[PDB]
Amino acid sequence: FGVVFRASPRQSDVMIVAGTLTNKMAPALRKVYDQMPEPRYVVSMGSCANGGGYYHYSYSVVRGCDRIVPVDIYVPGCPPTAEALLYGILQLQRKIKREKRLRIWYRR
Amino acid sequence: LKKTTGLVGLAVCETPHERLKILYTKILDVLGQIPKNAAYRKYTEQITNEKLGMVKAEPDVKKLEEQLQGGQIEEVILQAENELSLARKMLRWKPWEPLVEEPPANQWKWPI
Amino acid sequence: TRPTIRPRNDVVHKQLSAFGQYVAEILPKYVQQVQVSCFNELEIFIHPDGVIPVLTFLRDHTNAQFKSLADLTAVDVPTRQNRFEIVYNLLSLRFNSRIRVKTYTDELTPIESSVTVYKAANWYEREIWDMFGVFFANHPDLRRILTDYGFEGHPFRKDFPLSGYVELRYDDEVKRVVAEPVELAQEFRKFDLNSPWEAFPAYRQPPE
Amino acid sequence: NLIEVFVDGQSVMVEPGTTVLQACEKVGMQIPRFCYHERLSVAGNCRMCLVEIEKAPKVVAACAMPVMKGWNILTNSEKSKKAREGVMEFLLANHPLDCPICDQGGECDLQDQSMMFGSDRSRFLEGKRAVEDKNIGPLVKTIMTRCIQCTRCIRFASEIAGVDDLGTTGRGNDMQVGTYIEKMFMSELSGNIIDICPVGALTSKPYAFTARPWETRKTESIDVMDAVGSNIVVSTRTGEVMRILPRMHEDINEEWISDKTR
Amino acid sequence: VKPIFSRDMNEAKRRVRELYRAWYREVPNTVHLFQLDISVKQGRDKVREMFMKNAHVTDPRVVDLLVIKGKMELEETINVWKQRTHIMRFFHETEAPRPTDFLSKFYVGHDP
Amino acid sequence: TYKFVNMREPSMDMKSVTDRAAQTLLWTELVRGLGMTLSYLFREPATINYPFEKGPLSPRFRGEHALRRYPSGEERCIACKLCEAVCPAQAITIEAEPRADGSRRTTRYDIDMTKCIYCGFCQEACPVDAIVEGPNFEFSTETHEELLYNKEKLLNNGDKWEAEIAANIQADYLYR
Amino acid sequence: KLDITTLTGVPEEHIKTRKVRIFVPARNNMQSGVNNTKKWKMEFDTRERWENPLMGWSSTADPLSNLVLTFSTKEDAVAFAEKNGWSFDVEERKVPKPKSKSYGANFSW
Amino acid sequence: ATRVIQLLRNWASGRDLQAKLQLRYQEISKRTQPPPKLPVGPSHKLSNNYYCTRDGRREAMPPSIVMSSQKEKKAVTPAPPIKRWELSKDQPYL
Amino acid sequence: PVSEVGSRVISCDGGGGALGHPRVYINLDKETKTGTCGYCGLQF
Amino acid sequence: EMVRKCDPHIGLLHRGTEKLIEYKTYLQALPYFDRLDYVSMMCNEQAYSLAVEKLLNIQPPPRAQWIRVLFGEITRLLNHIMAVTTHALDIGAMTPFFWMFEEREKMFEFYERVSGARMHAAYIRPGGVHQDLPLGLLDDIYEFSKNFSFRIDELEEMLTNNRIWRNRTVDIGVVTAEDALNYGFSGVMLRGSGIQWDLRKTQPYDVYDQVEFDVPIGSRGDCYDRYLCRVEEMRQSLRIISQCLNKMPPGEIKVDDAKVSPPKRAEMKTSMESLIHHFKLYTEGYQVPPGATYTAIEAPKGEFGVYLVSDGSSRPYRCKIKAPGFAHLAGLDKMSKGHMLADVVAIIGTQDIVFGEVDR
Ligand SMILES: CCCCCCCCCCCCCCCCC[C@@H](O)O[C@H](CO[C@H](O)CCCCCCCCCCCCCCC)COP(=O)(O)OCC[N+](C)(C)C
Ligand code: SF4
Ligand code: SF4
Ligand code: SF4
Ligand code: SF4
Ligand code: SF4
Ligand code: FES
Repeated sequence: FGVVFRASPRQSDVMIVAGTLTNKMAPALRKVYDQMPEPRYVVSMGSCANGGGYYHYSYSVVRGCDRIVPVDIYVPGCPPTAEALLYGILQLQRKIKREKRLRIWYRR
Repeated sequence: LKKTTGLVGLAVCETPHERLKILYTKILDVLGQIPKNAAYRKYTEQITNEKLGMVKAEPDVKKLEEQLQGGQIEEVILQAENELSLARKMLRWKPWEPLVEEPPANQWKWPI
Repeated sequence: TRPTIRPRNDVVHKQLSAFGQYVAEILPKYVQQVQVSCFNELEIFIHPDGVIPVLTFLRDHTNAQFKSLADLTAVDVPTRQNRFEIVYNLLSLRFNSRIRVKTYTDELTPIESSVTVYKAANWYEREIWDMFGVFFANHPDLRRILTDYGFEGHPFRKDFPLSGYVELRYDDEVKRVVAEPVELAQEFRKFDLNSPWEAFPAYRQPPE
Repeated sequence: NLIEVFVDGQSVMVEPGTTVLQACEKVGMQIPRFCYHERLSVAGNCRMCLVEIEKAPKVVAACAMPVMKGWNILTNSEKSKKAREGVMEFLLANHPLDCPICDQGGECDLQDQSMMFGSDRSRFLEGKRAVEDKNIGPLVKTIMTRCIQCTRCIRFASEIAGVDDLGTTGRGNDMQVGTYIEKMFMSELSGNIIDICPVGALTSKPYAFTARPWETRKTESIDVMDAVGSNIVVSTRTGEVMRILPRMHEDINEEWISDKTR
Repeated sequence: VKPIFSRDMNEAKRRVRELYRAWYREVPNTVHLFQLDISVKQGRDKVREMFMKNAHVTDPRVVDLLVIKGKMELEETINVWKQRTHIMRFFHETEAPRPTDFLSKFYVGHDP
Repeated sequence: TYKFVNMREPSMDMKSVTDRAAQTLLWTELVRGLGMTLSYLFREPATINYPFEKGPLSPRFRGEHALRRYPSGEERCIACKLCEAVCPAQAITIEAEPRADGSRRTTRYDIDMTKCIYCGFCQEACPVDAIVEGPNFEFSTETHEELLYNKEKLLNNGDKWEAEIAANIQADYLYR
Repeated sequence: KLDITTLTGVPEEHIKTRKVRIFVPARNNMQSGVNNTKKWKMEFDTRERWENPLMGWSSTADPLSNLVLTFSTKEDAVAFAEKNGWSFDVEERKVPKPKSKSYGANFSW
Repeated sequence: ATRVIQLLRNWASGRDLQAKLQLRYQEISKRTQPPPKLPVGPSHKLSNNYYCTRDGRREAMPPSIVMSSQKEKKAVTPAPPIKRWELSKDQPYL
Repeated sequence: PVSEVGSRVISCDGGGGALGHPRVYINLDKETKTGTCGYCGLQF
Repeated sequence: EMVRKCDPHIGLLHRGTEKLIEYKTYLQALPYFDRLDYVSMMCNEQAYSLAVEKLLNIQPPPRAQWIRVLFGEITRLLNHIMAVTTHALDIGAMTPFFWMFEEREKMFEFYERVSGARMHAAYIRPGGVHQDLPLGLLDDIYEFSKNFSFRIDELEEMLTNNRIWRNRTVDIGVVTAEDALNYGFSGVMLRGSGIQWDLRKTQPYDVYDQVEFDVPIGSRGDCYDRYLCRVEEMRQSLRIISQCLNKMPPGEIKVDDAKVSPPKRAEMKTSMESLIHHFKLYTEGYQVPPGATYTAIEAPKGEFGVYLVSDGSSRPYRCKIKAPGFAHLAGLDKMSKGHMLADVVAIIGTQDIVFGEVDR
């Protein structure tokens, strides 16, 4: 599908957030999100970080991944089957395809 | 002699027997200060002298470690080495009292 | 009474019993009692001051060549004159068998660290320190792990809410993630499953 | 002057007379029960309380025989246990598979007694009897069928509410604790039976279906509808009151409560 | 009864003063290295305040235990452990104001 | 029992010596592994052509939830509410009130995939076999608020798939 | 008076403006059982709990509503909260009075 | 899937993959299966069961205790020493 | 939907052998009857 | 470019488990364990179900034990695949990865098939095992298992001789055989330094009495020996699968004791006691006698250890979870002083650690 995992945000755009988040970890996450080039995206994944999921009630989790970054598509699962993920990202492409900054920019 | 050694940290030591005699003698001597009071001197000497009796009894090594009932006597010499510093601790800990202190009985009552 | 119930060997119960007696006599300056859990698990007690000397011998041969801590657990209980209740598993190899010494401790009394005696206990001192109040003396470096930085209050204190007292969230006006009191949604629904009628006549304490 | 008696092992200087049940209650060990209830009256039905005498071959109802003369009693004796399983299978031989819908489902005593003692395999293999409902008033939701004839409720009515409108009827199976004749039973202590009823055979209509026992928090306090000041356990399913129950207190309500307050 | 550190008060108070010296002097380095834009004074004042927070503790061992828990934080800021977020955390700056006046609270919410 | 990996040691025989030396200078095992990946170039690729093809699953597989009806057209759920009582994530929340007919029913059965862990305890728990962990596994969505299913949503899922689910349960229940 | 308030990270608000409420729990009256009745526990006072604007969930603010702790003796409990420096409302154990019973008294006349 | 390639492939491999071709499953187990019927279980006899016997959790007993210090002679091992293991028999070295 | 005939007590399960609601016994003939969850009333 | 001291800081994924476990009944606590050493999801469950059965004094019907060992072993293969592979990927081998995760996916087809989930299969139960496995399975496992060995072998041809790979990992990072024991290293990290110990042979817990297999001792204690131990243990597990396939008795799989094991659905829907025990097993859950224990089993990374204390209530009071990785990672900095910075990366991998297990 052309997607290829390449480390170092500066050479990457969309971000997967697989797996449970924790308190100490969060600031690093916000750092990495900030250092990405526009047009950056992210993808919450699993019941993991959609909102704590299984670990919704503990002192160290940070509920949703939503509460530190502006998520795009969600891919519910625990773990989501990798294929359901695949449907996830294809859905992400079917959301980029509806992007239209140029049509709007001319309009404004 | 014995090629290898088995355990990576273990270092092959030819002619254990001498070193063994220094072992058990240092044993009995360093524990020789134990007042007859504590039963430690009793048991530990009990086995010690038995094993050492096998030491004199068994100049050969190949069946010797079939005699000490411990794989690679080469390690257990260091076991005894542990017992040496053990005895070095035994009297720093002094001869044994019939219990220091007792915990309040309100505790130690499981369940809750 | 065969297919379901476990057979429970008498033999092991014997050997552990006698061995418990064996250590009980060898060093009784401190062994409060050498109870054998009936499913073959020996476990002697220790006066809290007595930790190092016992464990020390516990590595030292007689039979107690119980090398390697399996763990350094810290059971809590709100009652008792001293709440926290530390526990040490141990394993001997050549005689392949496990024992479990344990003590007790005040919220405030500093029991000594046992890192030197069992060798691989450096991480645990830090653990129990940051999961509890209890302090270990002669420990090279207690410090937080399994937490955030500040965070403060020890968890696992048997009290202390699981939801804690705080939360992080990113805040654009200051452009930074920040702490803030829990504001928790949905609330931890708390069932009270526990039920009347004691199931266990074989235990059950005297009414007193 | 008070007799010595042995609960299974230890001696106990028990009060003169007083039922074996009360003896073990005094040592705190708890016999399985249904029909008996203090603050009500003793009865020989529902022989789930059977216990074995230290020597006498056959078991006797725990709440029946008063203790005397240095008796010993093995509550945990195996023959006692076989007795209890014996009875429990009979009780469960007809009580309808209603646990998920029966509103008593969270804490019905019959469930817990079934867990602690009753044999787990079924070995009844026929057809349960089942019976039509008997409408009774604005409050109580009688269902019967789940009825087990611990007469209890009648012993409630004749001996406390004082009304004797309801009562047992018929013999053998088909005997019913429902009152004959359609007539409604209204009384000021009609509400407390919803508490007293052993199972789900009688449960409050207004509260019905609304909630489940493991859910609700159970605050303690006192009634205000009366200045009588009876103690209570209010029960709330998170941010909202569900149902009221009496909380026992010797000076006032003692396990009972009014009805307007309920 | 085993003391943690210092016997009796005052012996422990000196510890805490030492700690204040360490924190105070370190603070400008904290503002510099972390690029914190807090007024350089403010951190100092806030330090003094945090030092006022337990300025009534009076138990023997508890205070030294307090400087144990006090070491680790400067221990972290000096090692650049924690971060801008983590160290800015103390100022509670995002919080909505909460007056302690009875009536003020009274209008706002159901309160305790 | 115990086995020595390694421990075996090379021969000093000159034919063998020249062999190892020639091995070092001329990279035999290197070209061996290189020949190995050459060999895997010629095997048929394992990829499935998703979406157009989709991976194998099982009758027991767990996915999207969906309350479902009697054939009569009546709903199955009866608010024994223990689905709430057994879910470890406690995702479920239920608030029953009586039917006008007097039958037990939910008012706002709801669930949130945000917390659900798809363990399938609910699938086991239901006495009337109402809630069922449906075969569907794809319902990734744009907005968090959509995850938090309402009762009506579950019913609609139960409507969409009913022949399918009934097929799985038909194929599976005997093993239960 | 072994106060440990500084050691616990608990915010001052909840060692102050709320109270524990020690008691031995009452029997659920629907039950005839007695087991759960015994042994002291240390429930805290309730605070506010509103409703989620969405979905109607009982969203809640207070840090520690659900907390509860068993005990073997009341004195231990009071002393416990004292170690914490806690405000408290100790309540009496209220064991039922023993009662006379007689199957034959039903047949006086 | 052709002789022109498979021969070269196997020779490049030095393993001859065609005997296995494990990197795909050409024809494994059929999916639809006959109904299970499935085993009954040991205690299902109605004629003789008593939970008072079959129970296990009721056999739980308070720990055996020794000393309770709170309230010749000979030396002895916790257990007899285990023997040294035999060396693998069929494949002594790897 | 229409009520099944009876005289008198009879089974219900919701029609799903180990798939319906757990078996119960409705107990009416000429009277309207039941029920569990299955509406399978026995008015006849 | 040399390290002077690596300073690990775990807790970056401390989800906070043990506090949560205490509030949830036994049956509801089980999934946490999959969520632990998630690469080795079955063996954790088996560790727990043992840990309860001892307290509960109850023994699984034998067939269940054969499954429990069987999937214990397929999981043995999962963790070893993941370990050897990603340890290779860390040092850039890239390829073997893709050659193996095909297989690993075929194994998840099995978790898929019996449990209904591709992984995190909450399938092992304290009472024994959940649903019985489908008829069509065992031949399918057979057909795979016979052909797997060529795959592992070809892997070995890309690695074990590949002298580049040898040079990178052969003199690092040796640990003294006794010094291991002082740090309480477990599983392969012990055997690499040549000590004989192994829990399946030593203190067998299941039908390991009835299976025969060769434990592979290492020698030098370098990462390389540990690697060969990984491979050889894979082959040995592959031996176990044969025996378990050849002696897999008919019988029930859940324990008969309905007080602990929920009734089968066909039964609970048609008899009272069945439905009641069903109901209470899911509402309140089963009680356990009050008590305490430490079970441990040969999890692929090392012994996995459960210390738990029933209060007698249906909610376990405390459930400290030994994590074998935790000790290893503790021992790392001693093992890795003065080594080149790449080598510390490889040596993290020989530790085969998984942080989800460390942070518990
Ligand atoms: C009249 C007589 C004139 C001369 C006749 C004799 C000829 C002289 C001998 C010819 C030798 C030339 C070969 C080139 C030098 C080889 C040494 C090289 O291999 O160094 C080793 C290092 O090896 C290299 O680094 C290999 C890595 C190269 C990776 C690319 C793989 C190449 C694939 C094959 C491509 C061939 C294409 C061209 C073929 C025609 C270091 O050895 P050592 O430290 O002791 O241990 C490692 C041993 N190895 C070889 C097994 C790894
Ligand atoms: S999704 Fe399943 S696996 Fe991923 S974190 Fe949440 S629970 Fe653990
Ligand atoms: S209440 Fe009646 S029906 Fe509901 S569970 Fe208890 S016994 Fe079965
Ligand atoms: S009325 Fe209440 S008490 Fe009388 S029988 Fe029916 S259920 Fe038992
Ligand atoms: S089990 Fe299924 S049907 Fe019965 S209550 Fe819970 S959800 Fe409603
Ligand atoms: S899905 Fe698994 S976890 Fe979520 S509710 Fe149904 S059972 Fe509980
Ligand atoms: S109370 Fe003893 S017979 Fe029912």
